[PDB]
Amino acid sequence: ATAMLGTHVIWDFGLQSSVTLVIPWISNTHYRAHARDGVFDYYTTGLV
Amino acid sequence: GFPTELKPGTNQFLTTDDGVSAPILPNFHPTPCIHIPGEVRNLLELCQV
Amino acid sequence: GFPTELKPGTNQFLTTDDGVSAPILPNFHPTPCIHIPGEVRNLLELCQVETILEVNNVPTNATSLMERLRFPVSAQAGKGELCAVFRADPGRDGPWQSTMLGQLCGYYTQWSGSLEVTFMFTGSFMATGKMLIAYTPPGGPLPKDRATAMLGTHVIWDFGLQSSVTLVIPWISNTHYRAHARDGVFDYYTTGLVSIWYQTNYVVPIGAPNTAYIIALAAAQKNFTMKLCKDTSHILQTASIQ
Amino acid sequence: GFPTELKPGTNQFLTTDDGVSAPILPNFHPTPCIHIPGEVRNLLELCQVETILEVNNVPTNATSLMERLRFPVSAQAGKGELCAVFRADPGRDGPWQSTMLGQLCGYYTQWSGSLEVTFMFTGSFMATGKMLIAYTPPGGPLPKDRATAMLGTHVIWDFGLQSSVTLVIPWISNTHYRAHARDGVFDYYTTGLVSIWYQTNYVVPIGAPNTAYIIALAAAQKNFTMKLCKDTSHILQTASIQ
Amino acid sequence: SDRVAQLTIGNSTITTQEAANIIVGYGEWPSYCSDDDATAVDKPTRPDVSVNRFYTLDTKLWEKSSKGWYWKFPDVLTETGVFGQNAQFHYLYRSGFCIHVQCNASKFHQGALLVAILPEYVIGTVAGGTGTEDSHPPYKQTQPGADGFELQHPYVLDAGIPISQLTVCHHQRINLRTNNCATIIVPYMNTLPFDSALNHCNFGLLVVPISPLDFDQGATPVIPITITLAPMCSEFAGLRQAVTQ
Amino acid sequence: SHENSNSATEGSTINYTTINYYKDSYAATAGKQSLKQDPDKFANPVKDIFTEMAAPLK
Amino acid sequence: SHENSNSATEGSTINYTTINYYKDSYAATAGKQSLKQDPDKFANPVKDIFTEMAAPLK
Amino acid sequence: GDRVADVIESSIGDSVSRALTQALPAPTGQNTQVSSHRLDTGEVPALQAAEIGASSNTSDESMIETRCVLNSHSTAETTLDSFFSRAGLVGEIDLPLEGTTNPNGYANWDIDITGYAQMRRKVELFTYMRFDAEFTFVACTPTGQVVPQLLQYMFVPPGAPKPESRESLAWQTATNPSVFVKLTDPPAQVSVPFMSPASAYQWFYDGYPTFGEHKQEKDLEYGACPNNMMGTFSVRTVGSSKSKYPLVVRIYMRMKHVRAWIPRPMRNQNYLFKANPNYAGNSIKPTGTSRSAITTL
Amino acid sequence: LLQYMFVPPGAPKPESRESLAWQTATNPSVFVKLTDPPAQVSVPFMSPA
Amino acid sequence: EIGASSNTSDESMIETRCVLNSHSTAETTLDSFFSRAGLVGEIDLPLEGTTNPNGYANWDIDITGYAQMRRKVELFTYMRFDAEFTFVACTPTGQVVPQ
Ligand SMILES: CCCCCCCCCCCCC/C=C/[C@H](O)[C@H](N)CO
Ligand SMILES: CCCCCCCCCCCCC/C=C/[C@H](O)[C@H](N)CO
Repeated sequence: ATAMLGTHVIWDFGLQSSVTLVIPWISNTHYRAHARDGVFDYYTTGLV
Repeated sequence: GFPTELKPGTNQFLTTDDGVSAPILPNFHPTPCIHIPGEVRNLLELCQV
Repeated sequence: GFPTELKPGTNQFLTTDDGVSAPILPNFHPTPCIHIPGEVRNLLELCQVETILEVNNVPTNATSLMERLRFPVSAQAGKGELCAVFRADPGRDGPWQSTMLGQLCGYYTQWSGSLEVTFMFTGSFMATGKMLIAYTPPGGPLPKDRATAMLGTHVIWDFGLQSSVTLVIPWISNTHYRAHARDGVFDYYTTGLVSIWYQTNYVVPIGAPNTAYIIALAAAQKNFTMKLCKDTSHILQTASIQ
Repeated sequence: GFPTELKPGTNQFLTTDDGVSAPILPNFHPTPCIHIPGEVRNLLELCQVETILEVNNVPTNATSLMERLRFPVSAQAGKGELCAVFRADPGRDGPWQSTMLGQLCGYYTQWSGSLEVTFMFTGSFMATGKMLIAYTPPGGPLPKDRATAMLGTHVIWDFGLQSSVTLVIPWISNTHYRAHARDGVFDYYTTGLVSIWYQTNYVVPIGAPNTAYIIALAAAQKNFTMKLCKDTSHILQTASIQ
Repeated sequence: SDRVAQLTIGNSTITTQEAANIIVGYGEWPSYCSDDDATAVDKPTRPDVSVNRFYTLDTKLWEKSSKGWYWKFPDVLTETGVFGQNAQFHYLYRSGFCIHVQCNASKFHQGALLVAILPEYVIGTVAGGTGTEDSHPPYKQTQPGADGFELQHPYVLDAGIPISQLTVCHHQRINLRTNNCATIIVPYMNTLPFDSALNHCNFGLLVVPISPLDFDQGATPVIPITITLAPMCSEFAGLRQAVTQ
Repeated sequence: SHENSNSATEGSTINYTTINYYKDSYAATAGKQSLKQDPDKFANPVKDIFTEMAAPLK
Repeated sequence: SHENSNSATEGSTINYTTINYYKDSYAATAGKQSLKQDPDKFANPVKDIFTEMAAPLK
Repeated sequence: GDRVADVIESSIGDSVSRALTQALPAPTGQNTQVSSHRLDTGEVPALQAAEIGASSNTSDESMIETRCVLNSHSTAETTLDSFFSRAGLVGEIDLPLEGTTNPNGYANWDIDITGYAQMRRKVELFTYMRFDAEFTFVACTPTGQVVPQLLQYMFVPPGAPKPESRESLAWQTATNPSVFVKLTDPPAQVSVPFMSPASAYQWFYDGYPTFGEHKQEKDLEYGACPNNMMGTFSVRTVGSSKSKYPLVVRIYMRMKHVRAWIPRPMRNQNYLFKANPNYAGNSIKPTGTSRSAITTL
Repeated sequence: LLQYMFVPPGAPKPESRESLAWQTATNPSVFVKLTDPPAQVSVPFMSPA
Repeated sequence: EIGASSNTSDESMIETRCVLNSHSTAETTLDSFFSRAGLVGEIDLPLEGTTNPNGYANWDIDITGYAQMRRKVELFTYMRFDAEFTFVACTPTGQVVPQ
């Protein structure tokens, strides 16, 4: 109930057996660098 | 208040008086009639048999 | 003083007389109407929606009143057996009493047009079967075998991808309109019977359950017409409300 | 003898029935009318004049009944305090009862359109100050702080050369018309609250007095509309006149 | 070309391959109120993509001896997201809905469901059993929240009206033989152009198992039912402080 | 209808639509008044009319 | 007939033929409604309309 | 103006109701075309899906071999005006001489048409209604006798002070509409317009009219819609001293210019209270009737 | 005072005088006294045939 | 202090929406406010008493005898109207006698 508030896709199994969650480019900057621990958490993309 | 005046013959019930009466069933269409043979249109048609 | 003459029908109160009456509020403009969805313009629009037909009206107690909507099918000995039967009168105390057509033709005396009964199979996907749904015009009693009931109007229904068949009951009548039938002299307006016979069987593989269920849904056609509005019959009321 | 038929509604006396009646004076020409100034043509013309709103309806006795027209302001500790609050229902027993809108909407059941409350400062010239006049749509109770009451519709009013501000109460409603609210189930037609908070303070120099006063004047807008004329509610009468 | 469908609105997406069809409530799409129907004089706010998105409410447990559940709308969305935070601050409220109920099973399970939309579903109690006391339903039964409430007597829908005529309103059937989801688009049904979103619940969703569940020993015994709904063309008017009820 | 014209309205800008069955016009019904308002008489009875966009005392 | 137009129908596609003897239109008779039906609203409220000659789910 | 591209090519602010249906004139029933035998493949008009939710579109010609019938059955009986314009009893007011119910020659009746079960079941078929009315007040003794007595009916709108007694000063009806009838005449008949603040009446209103913490004392306000509380009906024997004839007033309402919205199931159980859909908890009666088995009649 | 009631075929007949079928919600009823002209209605062709 | 009222439109104070208002003002006119008959006088004719024991009573014409009609007509100063009087006669117990 908490995780439903982001961007989500409900996927049913059946004949077709593949879904495509495109992660949108939600960013304040035009480019983002590679994130790691410390000050570089500013370039974090999120969770899936 | 339209001016009127009740003349006699009022509140009588004549058994042969032809007049408009109050219908009880609104917007009621009856059963349609079909061609039944032997339709009389007068009672002078039963005199000549 | 205009000459006039009071003819009879004077100082009566007819409950259905349409006439101009005296308004109480002068120069009164009401609240303007807005677009509310679902505007009916006739009561023949509620006739053409399907509603659940209580074919299995055997149980009585309050803890099992939900069982009166569907009737069971199972595996037989393969002799062309009988599943269920019910009358086709929408103005009689029976299965048609709990539809939208059985309560809106309780407020009318005569009806016309074709009925239709849409069934639905609620079994497994790997279980198939065939049913014979025969309609008997009146005069013919309850048949004793599927070979006797085949002579009326019948529809053979196979289970598969689509899971609903529509037996439209034809308007087989001598009169233009027919009234509500009941016991006595009013058996002249009887519509007939609808019986459901096992055509082949109910075949089921290993792992899938034994007993399935069928739900019957009844509706009306586009040539349905009612007449002679009356008071409803299949309801009562206790005395001393509150 | 014209054929006729008396339908019901006959020999009744409806007090609001508009009809031709029998004149008593034949060929009578009345006194001709002259140009008298102040001809009303509607009762929405008396709605749009401002009248004194009894916000400070605390005193009771007859020697201090003149104090119920204005409410005092003074110097505070500068914490954003509360000055006065009143409901915005013109059909309720309260401050709106002594206006031209509270007596002409006592003779009607429903009303519509925007209200407006024009204040006026009657203090010194060398004394300034700012007030926050917040209007709360219904559901929200009496706020406990100016930070909570700022979220509604509010108007910040500075004192200076011009000495009157006009908080027009917007017509925030779900219905087209609303009736007169009172205790019980009829809280559904409540309009809200109007509260007056000290924005900054009331600043005053040496020689000028401490306590000033504000006079509230309420009116109606050009989209005001009333309906369903009734008998007035907020008055009584003793028995045995003379 | 008809079995598979996709619902994209906002930043959410529902994809299903065993769908039947997307019913439309009373042939009317949800829309915004015109200038003729409007009563208020303030400009209504309208968040475009931040409230028109799917909210997965709760997971139920369709057991063998189930009776039914009901959810009152829009009571279920007063604590979730920006929609649950706009209906607490605002006074007027206007929105359609788009309800999608998932219920899956294998090809060895059997059963059916009735997904109904009943406008102004007024809960009535049993009046003390015999019908003497003028009892009234409590607040935890009238507006149950996002967790629903189990029906005690589902034949009369706990309101005096029989279940067999429920399909005159909006209905789709979750039959575990052919389909697995029921999608209903509901317009805004009220006599007023706007309405309060804290006391008046417009319609009530009813999910009742008509045909019961059945399976043999060896399949998994729990079958869940999940409700997923998205407001459409939401509008709000009239600001005040945050009040909960 | 040929009748007398002696009602309590005659000589005004308001035009009525009434019914009458007598020879005098004060026995007629009330009828439908014309809807003409004048808010500028009791609400803004000032000599120089100021715009709402401008402060009056400058 | 010059009267007020304030009945509970005004602003609809249904045209009446009624009689009225007063100045307000809510005191008139019921009259003859126009016969316009709409079965496609409660019976076939689906988005894509399928032909009766074809099976819907293929 | 506008310069962004996600607003000038957007659909925010669609006000018109995009309808999928279109009402066609249908004065009579639909005819039947001639159909022959058909033994083709693929084209099946008898197999549907009830899981879709829509009903059956099977014509009669696509199931049997039909005959051409020019049907001329009129559907002018099932309309809304031909179903509701029949006056039914909606209330009864008692005026006895020596008793405890109304011993002071007056009685106040709140306006609601949900007091008698026969009119209530018809109007609760729909959810929203919008109608005028024609009230009718038939007054008589409890033994049916007509006595020469004068009576005053008074319509009290919501807000006006109710009369405390028979000699009260609210009976002077300066703005309230009143009807003065005797009993030796035809019964009174008025015409009440659509008097609601909303755009339509509603007999089912799910929710509360007030705000605040709804606890066990304030639970009886549930379902009380204040768009329907139309006031109070009051009667009295027009005079100063005590009368000597007992009275019974009966009220008959018929609706005209009826528009109805959003149909719903009709009730099958017994009614128990006014404006309260309660039922008997132990005595749940099924809609139809029972038989012995399903295989036989 | 007297009440005439036309009960169509099917509707429940009144068991007694105080029965709840006399409330005539859809049945056409005529309310007359005896000190007036007699009642007069107009019944259409009400047959299924 | 000028004496005139407020001319503030609703649009010049908040952000408004376009509303096509169609509320009729045909209820608040003078004919739709005063054409409701109210009780203006009552005349007594008793048998044995001191008020009017001779079978006649004289009543001076004034509509200021009862408080409910008086408060409406004293809203204005000058009025100019026709009238429709109505005389409802009955016994003090409400009974109608052939007199
Ligand atoms: C002399 C005046 C006669 C009295 C006229 C009364 C007018 C009131 C209008 C009647 C319309 C029916 C009101 C319907 C409301 C229902 O009772 C509520 N929704 C349920 O309690
Ligand atoms: C058979 C004739 C019936 C009697 C008709 C009386 C006609 C008199 C005209 C009534 C108009 C109201 C008179 C108003 C005057 C007020 O009482 C005084 N200004 C205050 O005492």
